[PDB]
Amino acid sequence: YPFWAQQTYPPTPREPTGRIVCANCHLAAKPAEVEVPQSVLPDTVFKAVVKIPYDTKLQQVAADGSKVGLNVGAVLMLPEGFKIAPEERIPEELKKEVGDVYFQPYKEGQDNVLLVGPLPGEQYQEIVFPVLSPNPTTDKNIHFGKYAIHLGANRGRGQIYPTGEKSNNNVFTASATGTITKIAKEEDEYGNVKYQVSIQTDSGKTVVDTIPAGPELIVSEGQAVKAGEALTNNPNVGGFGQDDTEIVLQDPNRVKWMIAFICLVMLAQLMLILKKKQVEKVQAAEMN
Amino acid sequence: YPFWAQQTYPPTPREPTGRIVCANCHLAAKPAEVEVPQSVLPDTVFKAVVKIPYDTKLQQVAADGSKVGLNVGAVLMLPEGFKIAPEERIPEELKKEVGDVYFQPYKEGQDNVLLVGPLPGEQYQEIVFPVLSPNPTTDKNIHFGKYAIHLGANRGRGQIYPTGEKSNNNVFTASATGTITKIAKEEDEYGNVKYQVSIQTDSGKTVVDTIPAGPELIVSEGQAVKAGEALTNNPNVGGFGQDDTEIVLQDPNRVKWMIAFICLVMLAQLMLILKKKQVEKVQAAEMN
Amino acid sequence: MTEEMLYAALLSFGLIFVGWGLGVLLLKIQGA
Amino acid sequence: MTEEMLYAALLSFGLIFVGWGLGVLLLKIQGA
Amino acid sequence: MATLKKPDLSDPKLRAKLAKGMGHNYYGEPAWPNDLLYVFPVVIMGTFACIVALSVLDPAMVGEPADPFATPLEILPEWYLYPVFQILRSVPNKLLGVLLMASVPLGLILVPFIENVNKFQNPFRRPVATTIFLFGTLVTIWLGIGATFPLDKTLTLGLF
Amino acid sequence: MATLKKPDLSDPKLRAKLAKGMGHNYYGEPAWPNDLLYVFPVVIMGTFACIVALSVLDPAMVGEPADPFATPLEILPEWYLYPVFQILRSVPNKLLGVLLMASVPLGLILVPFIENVNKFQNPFRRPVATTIFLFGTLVTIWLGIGATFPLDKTLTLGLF
Amino acid sequence: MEIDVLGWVALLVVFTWSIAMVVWGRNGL
Amino acid sequence: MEIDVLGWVALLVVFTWSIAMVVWGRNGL
Amino acid sequence: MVEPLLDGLVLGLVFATLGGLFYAAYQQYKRPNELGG
Amino acid sequence: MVEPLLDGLVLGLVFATLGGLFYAAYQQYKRPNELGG
Amino acid sequence: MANVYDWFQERLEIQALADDVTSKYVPPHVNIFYCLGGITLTCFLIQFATGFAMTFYYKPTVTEAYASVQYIMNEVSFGWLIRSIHRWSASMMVLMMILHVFRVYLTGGFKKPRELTWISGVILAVITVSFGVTGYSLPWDQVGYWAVKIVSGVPEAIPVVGVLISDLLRGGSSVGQATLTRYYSAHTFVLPWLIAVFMLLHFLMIRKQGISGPL
Amino acid sequence: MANVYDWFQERLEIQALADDVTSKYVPPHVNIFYCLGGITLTCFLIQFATGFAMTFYYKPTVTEAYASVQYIMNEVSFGWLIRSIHRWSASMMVLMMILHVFRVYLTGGFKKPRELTWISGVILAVITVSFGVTGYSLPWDQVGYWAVKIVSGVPEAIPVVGVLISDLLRGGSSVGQATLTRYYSAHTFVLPWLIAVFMLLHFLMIRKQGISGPL
Amino acid sequence: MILGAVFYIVFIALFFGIAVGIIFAIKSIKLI
Amino acid sequence: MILGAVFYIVFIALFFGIAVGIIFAIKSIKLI
Amino acid sequence: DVPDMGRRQFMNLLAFGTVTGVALGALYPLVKYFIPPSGGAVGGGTTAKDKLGNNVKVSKFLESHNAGDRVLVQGLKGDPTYIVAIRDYGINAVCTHLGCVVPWNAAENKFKCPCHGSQYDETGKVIRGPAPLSLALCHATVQDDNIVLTPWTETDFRTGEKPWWV
Amino acid sequence: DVPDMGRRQFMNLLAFGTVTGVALGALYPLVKYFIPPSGGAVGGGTTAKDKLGNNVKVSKFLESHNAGDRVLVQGLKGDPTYIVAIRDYGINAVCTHLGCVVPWNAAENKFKCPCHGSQYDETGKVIRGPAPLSLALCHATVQDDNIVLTPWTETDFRTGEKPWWV
Ligand SMILES: CCCCCCCCCCCCCCCC(=O)OC[C@H](CO[C@H]1OC(CS(=O)(=O)O)[C@H](O)[C@@H](O)[C@H]1O)OC(=O)CCCCCCCCCCCCCCC
Ligand SMILES: CCCCCCCCCCCCCCCC(=O)OC[C@H](CO[C@H]1OC(CS(=O)(=O)O)[C@H](O)[C@@H](O)[C@H]1O)OC(=O)CCCCCCCCCCCCCCC
Ligand code: FES
Ligand code: FES
Repeated sequence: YPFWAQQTYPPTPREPTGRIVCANCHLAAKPAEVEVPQSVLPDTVFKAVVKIPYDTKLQQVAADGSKVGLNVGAVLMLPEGFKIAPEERIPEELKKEVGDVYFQPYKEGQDNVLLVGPLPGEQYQEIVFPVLSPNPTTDKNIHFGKYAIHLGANRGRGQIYPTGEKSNNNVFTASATGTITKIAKEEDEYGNVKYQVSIQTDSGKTVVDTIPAGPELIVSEGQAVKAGEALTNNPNVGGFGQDDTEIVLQDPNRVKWMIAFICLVMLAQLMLILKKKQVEKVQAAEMN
Repeated sequence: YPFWAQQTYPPTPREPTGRIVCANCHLAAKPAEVEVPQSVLPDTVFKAVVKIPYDTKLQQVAADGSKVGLNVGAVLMLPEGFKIAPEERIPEELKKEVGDVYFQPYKEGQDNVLLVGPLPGEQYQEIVFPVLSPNPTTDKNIHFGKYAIHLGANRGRGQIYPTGEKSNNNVFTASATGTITKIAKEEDEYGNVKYQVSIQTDSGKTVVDTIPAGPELIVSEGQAVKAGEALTNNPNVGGFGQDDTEIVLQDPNRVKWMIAFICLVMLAQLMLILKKKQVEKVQAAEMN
Repeated sequence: MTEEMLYAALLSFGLIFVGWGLGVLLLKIQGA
Repeated sequence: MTEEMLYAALLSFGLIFVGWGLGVLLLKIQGA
Repeated sequence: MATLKKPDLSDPKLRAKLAKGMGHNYYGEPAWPNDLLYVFPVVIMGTFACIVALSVLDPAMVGEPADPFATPLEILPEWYLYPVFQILRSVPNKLLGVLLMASVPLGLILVPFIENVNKFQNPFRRPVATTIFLFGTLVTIWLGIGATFPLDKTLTLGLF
Repeated sequence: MATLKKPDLSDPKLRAKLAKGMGHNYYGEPAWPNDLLYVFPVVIMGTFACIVALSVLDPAMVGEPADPFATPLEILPEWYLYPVFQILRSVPNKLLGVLLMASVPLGLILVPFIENVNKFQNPFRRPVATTIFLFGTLVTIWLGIGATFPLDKTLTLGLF
Repeated sequence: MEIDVLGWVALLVVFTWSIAMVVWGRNGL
Repeated sequence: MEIDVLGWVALLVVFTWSIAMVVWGRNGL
Repeated sequence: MVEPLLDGLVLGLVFATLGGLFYAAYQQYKRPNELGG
Repeated sequence: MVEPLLDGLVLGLVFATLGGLFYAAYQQYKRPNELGG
Repeated sequence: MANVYDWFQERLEIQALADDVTSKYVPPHVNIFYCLGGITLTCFLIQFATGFAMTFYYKPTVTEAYASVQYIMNEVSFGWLIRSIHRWSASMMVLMMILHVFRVYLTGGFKKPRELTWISGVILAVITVSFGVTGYSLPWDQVGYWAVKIVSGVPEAIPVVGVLISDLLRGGSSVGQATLTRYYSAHTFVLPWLIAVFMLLHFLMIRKQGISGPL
Repeated sequence: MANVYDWFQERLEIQALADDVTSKYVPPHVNIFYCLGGITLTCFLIQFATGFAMTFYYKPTVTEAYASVQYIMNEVSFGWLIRSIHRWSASMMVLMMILHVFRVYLTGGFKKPRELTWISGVILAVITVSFGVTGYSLPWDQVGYWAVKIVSGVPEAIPVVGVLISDLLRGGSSVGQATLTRYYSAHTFVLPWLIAVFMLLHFLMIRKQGISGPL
Repeated sequence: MILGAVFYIVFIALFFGIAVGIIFAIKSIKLI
Repeated sequence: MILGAVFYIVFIALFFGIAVGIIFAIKSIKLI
Repeated sequence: DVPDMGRRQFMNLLAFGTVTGVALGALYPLVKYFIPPSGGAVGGGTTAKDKLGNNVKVSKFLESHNAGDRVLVQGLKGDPTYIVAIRDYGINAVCTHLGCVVPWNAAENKFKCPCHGSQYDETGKVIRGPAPLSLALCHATVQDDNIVLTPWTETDFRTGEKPWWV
Repeated sequence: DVPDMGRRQFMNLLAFGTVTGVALGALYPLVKYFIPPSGGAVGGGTTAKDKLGNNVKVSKFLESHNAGDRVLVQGLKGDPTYIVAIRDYGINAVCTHLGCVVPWNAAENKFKCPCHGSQYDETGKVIRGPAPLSLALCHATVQDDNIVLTPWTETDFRTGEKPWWV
């Protein structure tokens, strides 16, 4: 979950490589998108949109292993400057768009890297962010130009508890090289099932494999499966995506002048041709 | 004296500016020269010569103020690498040249900055230095090329004791603004004369000026001399000089090849002209 | 971040023509 | 450090001539 | 109109020029005032302006600090390097890559020998040409995009 | 000999060239093989060699680390800057210096107008010239050395 | 928040007006 | 310690031999 | 790293030119010549 | 900072040239012309 | 006034110059696309301009480059403009060249009297890409320091030499301060010159041969 | 074999080129000193060569310049030679120019048909000194950092502008990293180019007018 | 977009106007 | 110095020799 | 029925004009580019620095930087300005003929200029040598951890009339 | 009595030859100049460095640089070589198709290459993806304060035959 990025990597959620630490636990793999505008003007509210899609009609395993639907979260870094715009600067139709959403700042004062989720998949399908652009004229040290935005969004449950031990959304391999005898199946009247399993004979050998309830099996009885061999099928239907994009804190005077200069040019070009036209004429008062 | 450069500025005898701290005490002012060769080959003995001249038939004041002749010293920094060549690598005619001379290393291990003197003016008129050039092939970190040498040489006694108080080789000014009454003259049966002097009347005023025996006076009785006014004449006939020069740790293979290439060129040039000569000919089998 | 590329292309291409005809026509409106 | 400058000058100058005549003469020794 | 002056098929020079492939700037509109001095500045000042505008609406970004221990993932030379890139990256014996790349410049030289057989400018009277040109061009664009895609999905451009 | 071909005082062109100050490379030894291709390489390869040798016997030294709080004492631009230096340093109103310096380039321009009055190349038929040249030249060398000397002893060059 | 648009726009206009003017200028391709 | 001399020397020799060869070459000033 | 608006711009004109280029190989393949060759 | 062997080199040739230069203004001031001007 | 013209004319001969200009004629088949060359040119000079401009602020050292950029970006007067231009103008340039490569080929402009004018072109083109590449890394940021780290290996395949080559152009075994150094050299002094030689070829040859035939 | 010559000739016209060369004649009065130009030239190209050479090792930043020099000096293959040359060749060059300025003036080579060829010369000369000066400081050692600290003030006299000028060419109020930056620019990209334009003038004008008259 | 369009139109618009506008303008006071 | 001289002499010497040396040398086997 | 000179001439200026615009247009930001960014267009003068160009702890400064303090600061606008509980003013250590940093001479109560031989005071204020103008002066108050250097408008508590800097 | 072709031709080659000499002469040191100085032509391989490119205290290294040590060293010839009481060998972290530094993945006991998708071992030693050659190996003994990195001649305790580096 979002907050555990926080909790295992404290200072930034994004590796030098571009990684994004989320990733680190969420080992699956699925499309993710941010849209922002192309330019925002200094000091405005604009929408910036995380898309984290999936087949809404589908469910993943839970702890015990029910088969409940699933939940999204993401982290979104906008550029130095950017913040979640003020409740009262959001105007209305946007306020509705944005929804019940818990925007949290990655660390105290990184007001521009925002955590989001868990938040439930069915309607948080995209996820809006009311964001308020900086002002290079009152923040002497915000500068105009174009800046990155890395998204890095995820849906469905993880593969590793911050503590270090496997979850159960994943597949469970094989403790041993060789031949199997018993596929047992505990259930200690609190922490649910446990299909256990054993292997043996070849190297002296007696040793065991407890495997949580969630996956299907695909294994049968007696197999000669070698160590760490696919014994479980694959529970996950969720996983992690990344995005990067570019937005442009545009000062308008630049545009304004530029526009001017575009006219000035149009206008000369006109003069030029016009001109040649007058000479296309005087020119023919000389072939006779 | 040499050693007090050492003693007041410990780490180097030469300021960033190029100064040379000697200077700092020796406030007078006279010509000084180093000669070294133009190139030395790596690892040789060569002569390098400090000249510190003066009018040999002349004397300066002493403590008490006799009027004994005077003594030279200098400091000479050769380039990193350079040292005073070994007793047994000096050969003979040079050994005589060099004389009784006390070559001392500025600080432990600056083996290439050498103190010299006091050493008496009459014969240490120049001062030889048997110096042994580095070897870029055994001192992997001495490099060939051309390097500086700053000299910085002096003759006759100083103006300031390392302690901070005036000597007597200099002139003694005036403690006060205004009118004088008595030019006395102590002599406490150890530290010799002391022509004292007083000033007074104008500002309330009573105050005194003790002035060591050495200078002449040029002042008479009663004067209306303003404060710090020339009251003494100028004892010094010694003072400090500086030199900088350039010497070239030459690898000989450079020369050797270079020489080659000079031939190669001579030789083509020859071929060329020769050649034109042959065409100066065929050329005239065509004006007929 | 793909809706531009597309955009770009359309205009980049299509405009030429506008300018083209714009030219052409100008040309008609004048006589040769 | 002044005995060069001088040196330099003399040769720099005087040699020209040597080369000069050296030329000239070569020239005599050949015929034109 | 325009303005225009015709060849001079009496000028035996223009002829022998024409003939060696080449009198072509001796007839047509004059290039003085006319082309150089009136419409050129239009092309320039035009060309300028687009870049100016291009630059101002979408100016030029700043990367992170390069880090020689972290490789970016997403890391692409610029655009007119895709084609080669594709080749280079996905052709698994290294000397073939080089070989194949140099082939671009080299080949591209040869052409006007190779294509020197007939005298025909027009891309129409040169079907076998115009084809190989077309073909090449595509394979180009294709490897092009291909470099934008991810390895495996690359050649197929994803669609088989 | 050498080799040599004379003017062509029938060529009405050479004439009108001669006349406008100028046919001078139409007669003499030929410059092909002759000058360009045989003796030039001698001048080059010669010029080279001296520098090579110069460089190798007295190569190129290394200063101390520049220090913006210690001014060197002994601190001189290079050589062909002495003259100006002298002027510059010892002329105590600053704009005069500049003024006076620029005068070098500027003046030096003017010359060939100024000296354009007569047509005379030879330094002999131009006494007033050759003089001012001589004079200038010295004042030059003199301020020259002068910059090597120490302020006060500068103008006098020490000797009055 | 649409001077911004005028902005791209102007890029398009010159781009056009150019070709335009170029063709008009030499009655052109 | 006089390859060093040969050294300067050679500087002088080319310098000479040059002029020399140049004049010889064009019978010269 | 990658720059759509450019790339768009590129194909856009690459086709356009490719285009009009053959448009005139034709337009002339095909009402040819005159004044002499 | 200052470089004798150069400076020598400089005057040395400055005179030499100055020299020979007038040597030929003369040598020709004074057996002039021929072949036509 | 003084009649300036004549002044020149007596001496220099301004006049023929003007005639060589005014007498070059434009034929018929020369249609818009025969502006690509010129466009590519205009393109480049814009580079050269802004090129030089940034040579006054950019610092080619691995402690300094990255930041000077963002200086030019953030605090130099119009750096953003100026740098932004150099950026799009590079692109524009590589691309107008390709577009010109088209009009040459499908106009068969590259044929018998003129295979030199084409040969150069390729060279121009290899050089332009080169500017392009080297350029690209001087920011000494993440993206460009992986793209030198990438290509600079490529030649190591090539079998007798090929390392030596890489080593040549990266200035040691790994990428690093030599690389950038070398590259700034590249980019600001070698290619500016090479390009100009061959542009000069590419141009004379054309003033000499005139445009290619009609269609 | 294939006859190469003709190849070219059909197309390019190599042949006239060769004739423009072989037909230029050398008169009589043209005596040794009329080698000064060429010498100055040869001089400069030696600069340009070695120039570029050091652009591959030298680092224009106040932490880095001074030391890279002594790198080139001490650890680069023949840097010492190469750098040593650039050094004496600069000197030689400034001086062969002065010597050529002589043969022009006392040969009255600078007169009516040719006052352009002289005007340039001066410009060449102002540029050469400029290389000269800027050059001179790139070591960012004691002697050269006082010589920029010195001249760079000089213009401040000049009364409306004059500071702005200094400020222009030192890139701020004091000397410092901008200065060196600017200067490396100077020295390795502006003057190399300017010089070449005007050398080009200075040369054409001469191929056009031929040598000056006899004596 | 739609406003792109409009703005566009309206922009070219004008210039196109000023063109034609100015031929005549120029033309019929005998300047072309 | 004196040895400068000698060496000098001796050096030019030789070349001068090889010059003359080679005209004839070349000359009288009909090469000039 | 052709247009006369002064109408080809109208049209000429008409275009060549607008062209010129477009040009100066572009020319203009190019020119400003090349003028240097001015250090900080807020107050008048900056916080004062050492060699490395660091910032100077006003407590390590006194506890230890040479007897009765004659000491080198990297102050106003670059200029190493002499700094001497601390003193009112800064002395502006560059000489006023050429411009070498000039030195304190404790055994003379004078500054010299070496390059050439001018002299000054306790205070700046000349009194000999080719240099025609006192050394510079400027206040050195003492904000948070450090010193602070702002120019000297007030007329010259040492000449009478205007400072030459202002 | 004129000399024939093949004697103008002798003379020609005679000069043009010697000329060529003088040229290659000069050419030659120019060429060596431009080849890079080789790091240190003493032993085989260098003392191993961090980011800043410093030198690494072998006591601050273990006391603290990430659980069961998978860590980035600026080693041989530039190459950041993975370093893992310490381990025998260095793993040579550059991928062997293109050449991006490749990462340790603790939850897989594999390295990936991302740019493109190759994989390796505990040991280097490939096992998937476009890359046709194990990662690099090299000894990391431990001299005075630090580590020391010298190449790996011994044949590949992991392949059987020759290393591809040697
Ligand atoms: C906001 C609004 C602003 C409006 C205006 C602003 C500014 C206006 C000032 C500019 C007006 C100048 C008029 C010049 C044209 C003229 O009179 O015709 C005479 C000639 C040519 O007539 C030519 O034009 C021809 C014919 S015709 O008369 O039109 O018929 C001709 O037949 C063609 O052959 C050709 O020879 O002038 C030219 O137009 C060609 C040269 C132009 C220039 C230069 C290039 C580059 C750099 C230049 C700079 C100058 C530097 C100066 C320095 C310190
Ligand atoms: C240690 C000892 C070493 C010894 C030797 C070493 C090496 C020798 C190899 C060199 C020999 C080559 C012979 C060429 C001369 C010839 O045959 O005459 C034919 C022509 C001209 O005859 C000309 O000379 C003339 C006449 S005559 O025959 O002498 O009478 C003529 O009349 C004049 O007009 C002119 O046209 O050759 C030339 O001499 C001129 C061109 C020279 C070259 C080039 C310049 C620059 C760069 C070049 C490089 C090449 C690159 C190659 C590439 C990959
Ligand atoms: S600068 Fe003060 S005396 Fe020369
Ligand atoms: S580099 Fe290892 S997979 Fe592309």
